[PDB]
Order: sequence, then structure tokens, then C-alpha cells
Amino acid sequence: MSEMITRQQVTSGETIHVRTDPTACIGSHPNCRMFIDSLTIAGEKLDKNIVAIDGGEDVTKADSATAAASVIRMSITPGSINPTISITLGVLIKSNVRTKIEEKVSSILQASATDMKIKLGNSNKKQEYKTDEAWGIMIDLSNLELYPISAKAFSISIEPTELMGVSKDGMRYHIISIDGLTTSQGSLPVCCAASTDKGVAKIGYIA
Repeated sequence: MSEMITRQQVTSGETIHVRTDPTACIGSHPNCRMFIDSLTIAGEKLDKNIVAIDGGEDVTKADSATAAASVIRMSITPGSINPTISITLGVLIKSNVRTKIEEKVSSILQASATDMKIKLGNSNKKQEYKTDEAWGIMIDLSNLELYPISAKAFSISIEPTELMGVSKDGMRYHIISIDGLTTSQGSLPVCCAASTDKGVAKIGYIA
């Protein structure tokens, strides 16, 4: 049982939870990490400016940016109709961009809440080093579109950190924590203990 997602959770329909270290997406280490190559929030496209490192990747060969955001935590509680989801993303942005994203989200959220979309790009394939000595995914988040259950259930915070220092162009690693989201996607690909433990987690209604 070292696996972030257990076969028991997937078979039973229990809450699925993933969590990595905040800067797991960078550096040379054997721990799990998740990141996505694009991210749009309330229509604002985040720049792909993080040189994120896929599992097992040789960091000395890493040069161009590979990620618009890291996924630091995610919680999905399956629902009969729609799931309830919270997510924590790490982005590299300037202070002025933080304020503009917050304002844009609030504006859409107050106008018509379900129109505020968060669209994730392709997630990395080597997220967790499995028990059979090969890398595999924890959850494939590629192309997932999330939106608020309602304005009242929704919460968002964007906080600056010194985790990646201050880039030469003034950007800091910020942590975006979002709660009260759901999605119309009915399932997600997952992988449990070993690389051969692939499955599909049903999370909601499939028409």
C-alpha cells in the first residue's frame, strides 16, 4: 500500500486523493509529480513557462518549458450525478497577473457561475514510480474541464510563495487553491500500485 491511489478506492467509489510536494514538478528526485502543458482559467491562458521534469527524466537535458502549471493536490469525490472536486495548482506568474486572474474569476462567477471553466491540458505520463520499478500515472487529467458547482460552493485563493524565488522577470511560484468544482466528464484513467494496475475511476453520470 504505498500507491497514492489504491485499487480498493477505485473499486469502491471512495474519494480519490492525490498530493505531491509543492515543487515536486522540478528538481531531481524519485517522488511523485504531476503537471500539465496548458491551463486556462476563466478564459485566461497561463504561459507555458515552467521547466517541469517528468519522472525519471534527465534534468541536465531539460531546457525548454514543459508546463503551464503543476498539480499539487487534487480531491475527487464520485457522485451519482456529478462529482465534487477541489484542486491545487502551482503557477509561475507576476503579481499583477495574480490580481487579474482573481478579478476575472470573480466576474464570471458572479455573472453566471457555471460558465467559469478551468481547462487542463495534457498531463505528464510519468507521475509515480510504481512497485514494479517502472513509472506510471496516478490520474490522467488530460483535457479535463472543471467548473463551479455554484457561486456559493466555490472558493479560490491565489497565494505567492518564495518556493522558486523570484525569476529574473519578476515571477513567483503561486499556489492556486480551488474548491467547489465539478465536471461533466464521467470517468478518469488511473493507475494504482504497480504499472500494470491500470483502471478507470467512475466519477459521475455518463449520458
